[PDB]
Amino acid sequence: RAKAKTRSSRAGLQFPVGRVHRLLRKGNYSERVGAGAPVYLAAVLEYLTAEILELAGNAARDNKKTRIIPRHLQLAIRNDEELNKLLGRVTIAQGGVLPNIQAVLLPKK
Amino acid sequence: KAKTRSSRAGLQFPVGRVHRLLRKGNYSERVGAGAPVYLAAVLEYLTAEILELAGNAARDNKKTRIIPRHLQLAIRNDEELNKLLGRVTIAQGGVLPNIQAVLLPK
Amino acid sequence: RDNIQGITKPAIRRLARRGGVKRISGLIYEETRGVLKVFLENVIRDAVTYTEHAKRKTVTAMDVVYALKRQGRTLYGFGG
Amino acid sequence: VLRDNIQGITKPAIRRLARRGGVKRISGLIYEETRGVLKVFLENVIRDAVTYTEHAKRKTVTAMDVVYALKRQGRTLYGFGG
Amino acid sequence: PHRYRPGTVALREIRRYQKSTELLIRKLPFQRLVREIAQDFKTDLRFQSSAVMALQEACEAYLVGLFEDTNLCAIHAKRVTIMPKDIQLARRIRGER
Amino acid sequence: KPHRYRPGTVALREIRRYQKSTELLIRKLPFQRLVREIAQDFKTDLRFQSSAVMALQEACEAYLVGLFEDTNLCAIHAKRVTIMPKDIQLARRIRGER
Amino acid sequence: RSRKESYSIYVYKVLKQVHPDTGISSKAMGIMNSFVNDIFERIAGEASRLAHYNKRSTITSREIQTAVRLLLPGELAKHAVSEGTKAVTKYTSAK
Amino acid sequence: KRSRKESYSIYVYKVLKQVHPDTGISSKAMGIMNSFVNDIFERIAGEASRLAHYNKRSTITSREIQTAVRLLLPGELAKHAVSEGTKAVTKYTSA
DNA sequence: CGAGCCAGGCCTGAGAATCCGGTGCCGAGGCCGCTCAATTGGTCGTAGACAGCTCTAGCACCGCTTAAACGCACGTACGCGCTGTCCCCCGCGTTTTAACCGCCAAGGGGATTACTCCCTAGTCTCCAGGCACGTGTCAGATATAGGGCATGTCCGGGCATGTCC
DNA sequence: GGACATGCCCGGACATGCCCTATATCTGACACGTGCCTGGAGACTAGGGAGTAATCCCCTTGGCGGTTAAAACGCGGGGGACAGCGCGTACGTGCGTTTAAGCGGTGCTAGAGCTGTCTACGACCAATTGAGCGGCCTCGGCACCGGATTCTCAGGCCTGGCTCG
Repeated sequence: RAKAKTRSSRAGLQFPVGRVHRLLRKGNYSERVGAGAPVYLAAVLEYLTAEILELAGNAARDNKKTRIIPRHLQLAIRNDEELNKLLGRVTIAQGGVLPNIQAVLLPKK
Repeated sequence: KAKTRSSRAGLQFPVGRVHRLLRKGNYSERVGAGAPVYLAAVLEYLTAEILELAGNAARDNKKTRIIPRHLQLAIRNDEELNKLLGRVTIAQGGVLPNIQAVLLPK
Repeated sequence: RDNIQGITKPAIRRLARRGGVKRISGLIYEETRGVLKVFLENVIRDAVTYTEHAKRKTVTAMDVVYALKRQGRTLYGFGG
Repeated sequence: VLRDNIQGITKPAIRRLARRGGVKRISGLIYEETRGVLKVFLENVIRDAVTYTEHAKRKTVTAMDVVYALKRQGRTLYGFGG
Repeated sequence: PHRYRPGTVALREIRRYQKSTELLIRKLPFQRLVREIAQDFKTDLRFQSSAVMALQEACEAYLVGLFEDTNLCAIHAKRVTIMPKDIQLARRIRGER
Repeated sequence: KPHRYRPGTVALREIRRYQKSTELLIRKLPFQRLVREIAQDFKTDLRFQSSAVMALQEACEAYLVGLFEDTNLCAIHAKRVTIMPKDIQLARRIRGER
Repeated sequence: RSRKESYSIYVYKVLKQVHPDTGISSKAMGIMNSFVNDIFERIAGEASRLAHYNKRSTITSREIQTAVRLLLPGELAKHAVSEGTKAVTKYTSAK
Repeated sequence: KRSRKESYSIYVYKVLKQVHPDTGISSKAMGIMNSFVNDIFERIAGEASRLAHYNKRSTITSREIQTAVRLLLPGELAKHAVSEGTKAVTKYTSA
């Protein structure tokens, strides 16, 4: 019997091809499912996770902070135009809001 | 002789057709016998209400045939139908003749 | 009853402050109370409907998450 | 290649659209923004429509493609198919 | 000769065009615009008649609604003339801008 | 004479303070009593999970913050600073909630 | 000879039941077909999700009823539920 | 010992260690990541199912998945995702 | 010219960001045990890729007619700016009060496991009604004509303040 | 002070087009007849998912308290909300023109739509085990509290030049 090696490893991915496949199969989406669909899904989810984690890490280091916290996730999403667009209708718990003051509210000399 | 479930139930929409469309939409692996009957009855109720209001609006316009304009009047004048169809655009419907009070002459 | 006064004036001021407003009219408070109450009515209606369909007697966090999701604002952090 | 047909979206047409919306007075400077806005709308719809057209191995945009595109942008349209 | 007061004819046109249902945007310039935009996304597209009519109905409904909201914001500001800033406010508050 | 800041300075200071942090601003227990009272008008003797009330509270504060952001923007459009009920009503009418 | 799917004959029967004096144009009929199909899709989809969330694999009348209660406004929901219940009871007795 | 509750915690951690070897993750943040991944999953799978249905397709393939990804993701994100998916699928098929 | 009082400038008295530091704490990361589902393997239904034919209308062209756009002239109504007012909310201080954490009892139902049962997928067979096709036919678009009234305009009655005896 | 006559303003009497009402024609779009065949209806079988009973423990509900940060209230005030007025400038409205919008007819072929085959692709089931999830430890990153520090800012003292007697 051949040594068992995982599909994620075969694809160079970290997300589970088998698990994503089972959830896709059992999500009542279709009776027949292709082999490449879970590969694509795992690749897109890993890519998006990698980009969000990059921005959140950047924000954390800018704050001299070593662990990603929800505040850093909220800052990372809102500070990128495309992530903010994708997640326009998403509220992050414990995320707060962007520091931003309208020009008219600032004091004048 | 063959007699249909709608006939036994006294309804107008076809139980068989609603059943086929629910079954073949890839919605669930088993389907109960009462669900398409219930659905047909609700659809009948809503159709009767919309045609009632549209007929009323047509008669108010001295029209014997309902047109899309009358359908738009019926949907937009009824608070609950307007709520149900808040994000619905009816073609050739126009808008309600509504003029803001501040824009009227003095 | 009298619990509507538990959304206290400094609380509405603080919520409004996070919204970025600098000055708050005295008539704002009642308006905020009304808006919040209507919002709650709709959310709680949906939540209790879900709880009753499941033959439960206690509103769960997941019920609330579904109510919020169907209301058009998805909330992350309590499951799902 | 059609070029500079943007001038075909006329000022009085926009005025009539505003009249149907209940607008009594329209600034002369409104029109270019409206034209830009109109263009933006088209840019979204056509992208979805042509995508559907391209997915189905078709090269001619159909009414059903457009209705589905409009529906999936939340602006569902009645009268051209369900 | 005779001259109508400013405002009466505007209101008359509002009533006229809100009472009836014919399309108000010209078919041919709209079709030409559609073809120009389509050219930059995919080559040599063909369009159904009912497809262009669908785009035109959708566009006219969208613009009518936007102009309604613009008028409401202008009157809210004790104004009658619509301004570009009115359009921008309406679109920002609607959440598309 | 005792020190006194001119009107606005403390407003900006509190704006910065509450926009920098994320801890919840509405009191938990009064909201909980309110939610149970309102809920009882729909179904009697209903129960609530703790995490359910916390979810409802997070949602409420996010909704109010967004509504107040839009109200402030509409007020500024009218060359005003102080928000008034008609501003709330305009914001909600244009959002499509009315 | 391409068979399609429409409710034309049934809409016409209901119309004749409520108003046996009024006709209907092609555009209006298209709007009615779009409307009925849209309502169908909304209600069936909500019922399907409801059933999935509670670990139910069969579409029965209780989930349909709850979905109707969620989607229809007050008086509309009450009248629809009443008509549905009476109709289902008459069918079940008639078998 | 409770029932089997599936989650993606270990895979998110593996990707994080790939992209940021010295960075951790909190429970709240992991919950936010799970909500995000599940949401994107639901969106893509649903859009792909609808696409396949519209074209009278009864089998789920990779073309609808790719088109759905292109519809939902912005420009450069779609291009990068498509590149990764094609390379990964062709490499997998080689095995 | 001498004394006076203040305007103004510069060198010491100040509430929040600069960290700076320390200590506790609690929960995520790792490890281990259990466990259940993805694999691998094989077989068989099946459906959609590709060919092939048909046939529909999209595109282009031509022609014509006529309503609309555009440019200009002109009057004008209010957006913006400015000024004045006032009122009522921000900020601080004082008194209150319940929020929140702490702690402990108690009960009830969500979920689990097991047993049963009945309801619909599946298949078979037969039949009936819904949809192209066709055809009759009638209500609104188009057109013309007639009554009546809104409107920018005019006129008569009532009010008001100036003037003469 | 009483009488007189009119200036002026506002509420009733008016010639053009817009709204409203009446009616003939048709015509193509709406309503009705037909065949049939594919989906709907009647019937038998199975099995697995749904209905129902017993447990529990954990997850919620209920209760006392304290005390302190938050809530309720008093009050000065000043700056922003709101009313009023000028203007001029860009926009409402009218008119000639051309410019193209809109309708009728035909091309025909690219491209949408219907059907034939079958072989790759995926559904479906047995055994397995290794990845994936529940439970426990801990220590380090995070949370709470005390500490010095500077800074953009305010205030008091000294200097200097203007003015009056």
